[PDB]
Amino acid sequence: TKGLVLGIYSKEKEEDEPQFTSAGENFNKLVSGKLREILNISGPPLKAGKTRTFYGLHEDFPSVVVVGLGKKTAGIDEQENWHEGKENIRAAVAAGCRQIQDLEIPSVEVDPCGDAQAAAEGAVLGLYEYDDLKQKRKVVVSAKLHGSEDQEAWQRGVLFASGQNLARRLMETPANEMTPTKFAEIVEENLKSASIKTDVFIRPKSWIEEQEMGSFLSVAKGSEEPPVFLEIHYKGSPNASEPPLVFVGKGITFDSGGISIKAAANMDLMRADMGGAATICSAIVSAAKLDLPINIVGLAPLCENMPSGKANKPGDVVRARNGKTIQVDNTDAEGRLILADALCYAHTFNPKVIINAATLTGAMDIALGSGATGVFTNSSWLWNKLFEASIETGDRVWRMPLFEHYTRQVIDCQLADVNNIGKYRSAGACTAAAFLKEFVTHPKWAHLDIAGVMTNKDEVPYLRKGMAGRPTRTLIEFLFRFSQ
Amino acid sequence: TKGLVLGIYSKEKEEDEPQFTSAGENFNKLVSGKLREILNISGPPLKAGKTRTFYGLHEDFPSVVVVGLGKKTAGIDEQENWHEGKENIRAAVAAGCRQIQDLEIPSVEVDPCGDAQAAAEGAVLGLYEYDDLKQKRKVVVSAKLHGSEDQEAWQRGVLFASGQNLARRLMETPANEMTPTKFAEIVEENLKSASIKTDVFIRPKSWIEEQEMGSFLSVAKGSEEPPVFLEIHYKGSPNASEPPLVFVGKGITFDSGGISIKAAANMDLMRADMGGAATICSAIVSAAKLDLPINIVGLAPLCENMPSGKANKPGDVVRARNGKTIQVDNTDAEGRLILADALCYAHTFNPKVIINAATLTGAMDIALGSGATGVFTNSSWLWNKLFEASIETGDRVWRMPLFEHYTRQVIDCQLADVNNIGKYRSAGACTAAAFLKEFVTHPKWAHLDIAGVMTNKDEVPYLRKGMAGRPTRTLIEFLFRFSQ
Ligand SMILES: [Zn+2]
Ligand SMILES: [Zn+2]
Ligand SMILES: [Zn+2]
Ligand SMILES: [Zn+2]
Ligand SMILES: [Zn+2]
Ligand SMILES: [Zn+2]
Repeated sequence: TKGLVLGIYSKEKEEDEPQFTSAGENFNKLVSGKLREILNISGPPLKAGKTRTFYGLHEDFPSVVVVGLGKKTAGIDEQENWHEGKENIRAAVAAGCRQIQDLEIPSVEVDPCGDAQAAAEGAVLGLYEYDDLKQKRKVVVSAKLHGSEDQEAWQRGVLFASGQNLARRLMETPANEMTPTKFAEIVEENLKSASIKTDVFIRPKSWIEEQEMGSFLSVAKGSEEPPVFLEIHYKGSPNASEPPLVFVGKGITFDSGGISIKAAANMDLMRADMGGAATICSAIVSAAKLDLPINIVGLAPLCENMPSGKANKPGDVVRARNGKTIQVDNTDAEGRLILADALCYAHTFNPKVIINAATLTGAMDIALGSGATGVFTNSSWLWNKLFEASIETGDRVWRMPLFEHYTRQVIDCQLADVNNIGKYRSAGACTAAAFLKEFVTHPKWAHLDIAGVMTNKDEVPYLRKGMAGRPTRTLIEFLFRFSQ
Repeated sequence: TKGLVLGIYSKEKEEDEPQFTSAGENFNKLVSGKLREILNISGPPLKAGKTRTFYGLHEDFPSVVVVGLGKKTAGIDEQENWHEGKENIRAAVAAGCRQIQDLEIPSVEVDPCGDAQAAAEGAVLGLYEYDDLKQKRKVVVSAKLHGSEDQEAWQRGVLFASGQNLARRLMETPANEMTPTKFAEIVEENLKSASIKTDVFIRPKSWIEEQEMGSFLSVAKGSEEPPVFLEIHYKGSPNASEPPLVFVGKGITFDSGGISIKAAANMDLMRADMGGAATICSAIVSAAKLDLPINIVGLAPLCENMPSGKANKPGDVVRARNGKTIQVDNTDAEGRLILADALCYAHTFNPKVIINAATLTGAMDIALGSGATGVFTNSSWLWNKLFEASIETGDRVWRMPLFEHYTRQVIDCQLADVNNIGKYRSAGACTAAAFLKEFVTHPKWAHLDIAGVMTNKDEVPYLRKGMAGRPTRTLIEFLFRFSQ
């Protein structure tokens, strides 16, 4: 019927016993001390992220899962660059919800754990699973707030987590279903449901040609799947003329590498090479849901990178919208090609800031793995804003260098103005970033290389194995704070 | 006979002609305007780092090389994290000196260029070449300050550059000559020449065994070359009891990878796998030369990593000095093994700070290349001190993360307390750093992964192709400022 998730903290030195949250304390009282009694009988105390289940304590809650929240006053961890208490809550609540789901319980009430937004994030991110294409599926669990005192915060958590889950769905869906057109249609419907103060333009190939986006076009042509340039507007500012914030995302729905073909092992994960587009578009959907008082534009060039008799050939020179020529030495360095055109187009909006996201390089994965998203930016103010937002969400960012040292290695080009792969194999994420900078003149630009945080195995406790949708929540938080 | 290097700046908008430095202006006057006249006749102005040679202008200087210094007031570049003017001077002066050397001139006087230390660094780092083992050698050039007004600063530059050149020599020398014993003897003689307030102990294998350094010993045994543990003391503090600063360096004189053998291509560069030891030992020699008022201890475990019938075998478990067990899954991840024992020993000195350097991972090279040394530290105060020092020297540092996220991947171990390679291939530099942290309890520790800055092709203009000796000057600067 109905399950209940309650939290308990680690015992502090002067306490005689570990303390329940307010809800746990109230429930124990409701059952005349039976919860504390049974917890004591069960043995060792619950530590952070651990769970234990007690049956039959109340007729309304046949299964009660108690979860360890760790130290009650855990705040910002100076060494980890995140709010520890929030992370403990997300992990603990996710673990509790997965136990409720294993017991095949369709609905669960969740203890706010002193921070309803974090509790909601743990439950909603934790229960998520992409199973539309399977016969065998786990029970669908409906999680709601236990109590009625922390509603806005709980709902805020549901909203943030839902945005990330939308990104996860888009990334996880196989490329034959999640084509450029399909991705555009799903984003279009989600944005329109979020707010009527939106406009969506799924720009066709003819428009792309009119816009002289030769770099983007060169990538798309190898495949039979039609390319599209998704342009979305959210008019949240009270002043329609207020300069917008522009987000740009790499939308390669499937990357085979092209003529510079990839190895077979785990190439299926490349269905998520559109993660950059997924995260920035989902962030905008969420911003619209929150009705943030700001104008935002989202740009996402979308296409496949396939080998064929029409595909990009190593050595080919293409002309970007801005007139710059690019020597395509490696057709698998295609994300930067489509981004060159989208970044150029972004300047036409005279934006306040330009932020792009892309599952750009394997080098980024070798550099930081799934620990944090690499951020390249010409603005310390912007770096700081993204960094502060990440401490709150727990979806960490780490700064990477934008030095001429790297630029020199990409403009040293045999046939053109810029080469699409560096002179050497070193610092691949840095030279890719340098390539992108040659198409940016804006003073507040940030490039997020999310290749290393594309998937999750078990690193983030509250995300099941699969595409991660990171760092969608950090982007939403940045926008929220920016709007305030 | 004697050559002369003079600088000229880029012309500023309201100037009628580009301005010479004070020395260039004085020389032009000495030759009745002949320098300006000929420079004008030669054509286009000289830009940063470019040079032009004029003959017969003065009987004392048959060859005068004018070098472009760029913008006179170039200060700290916010985007590049270095003092630009100093970098322009080092590059320009090095280029000028190389031209003088090509003309086979044995002595040259160098314009201080508004910053004698930077000019001296450009000349001394710029002319350096390891050619002891060649029949054919370029002319030995003796560079001295032009004038007598900037002596202390010029000499400071010579000292800093000489320290780096010592590191370069140690790194460049072939491993059959630069053995553990030889490296120790060369460092010993250099430290003793620098100051009488020093003690050097080239600890033998019996001492290593007595110290129960099983991890270090396991690496050394595969080779026939005797291992040594170099321990150096510089007693510069007025108070002999003042806690020392401790530097630790990885001294693998040659790394074949061991049983987990390396590929053949460019394996010769592994003669520089002792770069960590070279840089920290050279920094200490320089600190002693400067007679900094501080106590410093240098620790450098030295040995070869070779395959044989006695070598480390994948899966073997070894016991570190601190009692922790380590599963040696990959024998090529040997630097962290010898460092575990040296870092443990470092705590016995009750130091103020512990800084280690190591050409540790190929991942670091993939991460940042030769743009900057990766720094992992549990102290933002220490990060800041190293960062500020690097702005001054131009030998840049960049912070990398020390997160439990990475620790989890190395303590998840089948047979022991810690595994010498991570669970996954991602973030190799980060998991290596996490491994090292398991052997550190000190509150002010920094690990410098210098694998990416081991060599120079043409990235640093003032360093000829070969082993770089980076970031020796940043370490010297840190110590200088610390002492003040
Ligand atoms: Zn997909
Ligand atoms: Zn690709
Ligand atoms: Zn791609
Ligand atoms: Zn050597
Ligand atoms: Zn090795
Ligand atoms: Zn090594």
